[PDB]
Amino acid sequence: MDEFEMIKRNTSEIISEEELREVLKKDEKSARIGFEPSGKIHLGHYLQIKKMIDLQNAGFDIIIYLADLGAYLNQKGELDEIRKIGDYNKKVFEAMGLKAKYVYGSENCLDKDYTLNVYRLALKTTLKRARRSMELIAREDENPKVAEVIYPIMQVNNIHYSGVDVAVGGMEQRKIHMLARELLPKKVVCIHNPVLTGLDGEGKMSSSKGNFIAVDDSPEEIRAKIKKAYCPAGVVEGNPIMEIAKYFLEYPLTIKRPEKFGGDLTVNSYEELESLFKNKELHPMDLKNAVAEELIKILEPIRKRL
Amino acid sequence: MDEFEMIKRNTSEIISEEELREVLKKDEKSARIGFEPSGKIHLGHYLQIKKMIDLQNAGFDIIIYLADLGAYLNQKGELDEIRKIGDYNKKVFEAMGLKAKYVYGSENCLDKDYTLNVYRLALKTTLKRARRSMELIAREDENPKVAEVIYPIMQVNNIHYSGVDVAVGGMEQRKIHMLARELLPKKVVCIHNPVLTGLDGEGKMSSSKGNFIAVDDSPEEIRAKIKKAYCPAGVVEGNPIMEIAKYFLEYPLTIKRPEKFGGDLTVNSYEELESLFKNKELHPMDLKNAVAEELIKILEPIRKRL
Ligand SMILES: N[C@@H](Cc1cc(F)c(O)c(F)c1)C(=O)O
Ligand SMILES: N[C@@H](Cc1cc(F)c(O)c(F)c1)C(=O)O
Repeated sequence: MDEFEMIKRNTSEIISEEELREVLKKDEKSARIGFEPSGKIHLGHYLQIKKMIDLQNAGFDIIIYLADLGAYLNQKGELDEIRKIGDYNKKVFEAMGLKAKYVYGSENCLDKDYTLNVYRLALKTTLKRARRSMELIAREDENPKVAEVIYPIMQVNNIHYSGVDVAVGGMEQRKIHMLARELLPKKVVCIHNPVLTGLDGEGKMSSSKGNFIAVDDSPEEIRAKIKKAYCPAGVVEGNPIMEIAKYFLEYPLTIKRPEKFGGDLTVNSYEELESLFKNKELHPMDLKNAVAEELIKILEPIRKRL
Repeated sequence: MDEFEMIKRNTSEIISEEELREVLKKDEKSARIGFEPSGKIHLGHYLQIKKMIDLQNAGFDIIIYLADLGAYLNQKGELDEIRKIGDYNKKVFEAMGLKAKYVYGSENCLDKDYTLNVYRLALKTTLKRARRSMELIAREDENPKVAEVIYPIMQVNNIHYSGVDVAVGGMEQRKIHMLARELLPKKVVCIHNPVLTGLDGEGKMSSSKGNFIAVDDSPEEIRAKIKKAYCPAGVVEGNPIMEIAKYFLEYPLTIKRPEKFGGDLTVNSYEELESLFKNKELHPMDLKNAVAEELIKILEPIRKRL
C-alpha cells in the first residue's frame, strides 16, 4: 500500500491530494478533528476515529477537539452538561484505541486576540456564506439564531489557532473548511469522510435521530437494529448495511448461510460482496446476519473496555 | 419645568416615562450614549450631547462610549484609525461643554465572561431580529457580513455590563434597545432623540452623506450650506432648516429682514415660527439667514475651543 493510500482509503475527498503529499514529507505533522459531544457514540464517530488512527500510524500527531461551545451555540443544552458528555466521549475514544491530545472548547482562553480575530473573520464572511456552511450542521430551527453564524467562523478561527496541518471531519464540514481555506494565512489540507446513511435509509446516521449503531450497544441490540435496517435487494446506494460492510467489516469475509439457502459464502473484498449483492446472488437477510456478527466482534473490545 | 419635562424636551420617545420617573427618585443614576467615531461632528451629535447635558443637570452620571469596535464591525476602517478619530470626537465633546466619563470599546477588554454572555445573547436572538435592528445603522452592503449581526448583540451586552439606568441614542437605535430591554435582567430606560433630516432633504444627516453641518464649520461654510439647503415654503415636515430652528435655536428669536420685505420680525416660540412659516408669512430666505446667523453664534464657542 502506501501512507498516502492508507489515509485516502475510504474517504470522500482530500483537499488537496498534492497538498497532502507535501505534508507527508514533514517529520512533525498534526491532524485535528472536532466533535460536538454526543450522548451516544455511533459508527459515524468510529469511522472518523479510525481515519484519525490511520493518520496516527502515518506519523501525525492527533488532536481531538471536544466542541462543547459549538454544541452550546448549536442549541444542544447547557455548558456543564455538554462538558460532562464530552468527558464520556473522550473515554469512548480512548476505548477505541486512540491515544491523542483531547482539547475542550470550554477553556480556549477566549482572550482579546481570539475574539478580535473572530471579528476579523466575521468581517470577511457573508451571512449567506455562513448559513450555507451550517445547512448540514445546524440543528433544525424555525427561527435561526445569531449563534448559528458565530459557529462556523469560530471553527475556522479554531483551525487557525491550532496551527494544524490537516483538518478532518465528515462531508458536512466541507463548506466551513473551504471557508477556512480561503480566509486563513495557512491553508489546511482537508480530509473529508463519507456520511453514513441511517438504519431506516432516511437521512444521515445521527445521535439526535434513532438510526444509529452505538459502539457500546449490546449484541442483542445490534442484531435487532441491523435486522430492522433498510436494505433492499440489489440496491447498494443508500444501503446502510452495505455501508457498514464497506467501512467496518474486515476482508476476506465468510458469510454463514444454511445449505438450503446456498451454504456458507466467502468473499475476498467489498467489491466481490458488492457484485454478489447487485446481481441478487446474496439475500439481504444473510448479509444482515453476516454484518451483525462481524460488527459485534469488532465493537466487543470497545464494549468490554467500558 | 420639571426634571422630567426638561429631559423629555425635544425627544422622540421615552421607554418608558413611568420607568424614567422611578429612576429620577434615585440619588445616584447614570445615562450612557455610544457613538461610532465620525470624521466630522455634526448637529446630529450635538443634539445627542445636548440631551446628555440635560441629563447631567438632572443629576445623572454621564458616560460616553466611543464604539471603535462597533465601527470596525460596521466596515468603517482599521481599529487604530477609528481610535484616533474617537479621540478627536472626545475633544469635540469636551468643547461642547460636556464633562463626562469617556470609554472606548477597545479598552474594555473582552474577557471570557463577556464573550460568553455574547454567545448566550446570540443564542436568544434570531438572525431576522438582529438584521432588522441594523437596518438604520449598518453600512450599505450588497453582501451583508456576519459582523453585522454581532454588532447589535454587543451593543446589548454593553448596556448590561455598564449597569447604567438610562440608555440614550437616536431613533435608529430603538430596535437594538428594545431587544436589550427584552433579554437583559435589568430593564434600562431608553431615551430616543429625533433623526435630523439632511440639508438636501433626502435621508438622515450623516457624516458619510455630506448633508451635514459640522460644529466646527466656518461661518462662511455654514451660511453657504444653509443657503443651498432644502427648504420649501409652507412645508415644515422634512425641512432641515425648520428642524435646526426647533432643536438648536434659542427663543425669543428676532428674524432680521429689510423694510422692503416686512422689516425685522420677533418670534417668542418655535410654534409661532412654525405658524408663520406654514402660512407663508415668512420667506424661506429670511428663515435661512436667521437660522444661519444664530447657528454661527451657538457653534462659535465650540469652534474657538478647537
Ligand atoms: N463542526 C463540528 C464541531 C466542531 C469541530 C471543530 F473542529 C471546531 O473547531 C468547532 F468549532 C466545532 C461538528 O459538526 O461536530
Ligand atoms: N449604535 C451606535 C454605536 C454604539 C453605541 C453603543 F452604546 C454601543 O454599546 C455600541 F456597541 C455601539 C451607533 O450607531 O453609533
